[PDB]
Amino acid sequence: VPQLDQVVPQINVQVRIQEVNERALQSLGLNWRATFGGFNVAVSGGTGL
Amino acid sequence: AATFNPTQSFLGFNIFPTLTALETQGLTRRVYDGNVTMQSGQRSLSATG
Repeated sequence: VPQLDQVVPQINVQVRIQEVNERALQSLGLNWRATFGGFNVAVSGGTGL
Repeated sequence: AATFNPTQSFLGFNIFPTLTALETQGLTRRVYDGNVTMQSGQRSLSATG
């Protein structure tokens, strides 16, 4: 009995959960259309020449 | 796909060309680095809800 009735420790546990997220985007595009004699040229990003 | 018409006759030569060209590139990366701290004879946990 004296051993099963002793004081046991009391504790405080701290847990920290961190989460950080970062993003970065960069677009750039030229999209033209030239018309000289007889010719018709169109340059884009989706379709090419 | 060539045809001939013996009843009519075009004037001169016409060529009516059309060009198309496309190029593309891509590159996807995805990386993970995970740590876990544990013990030697560690057992699983049965919570599972």
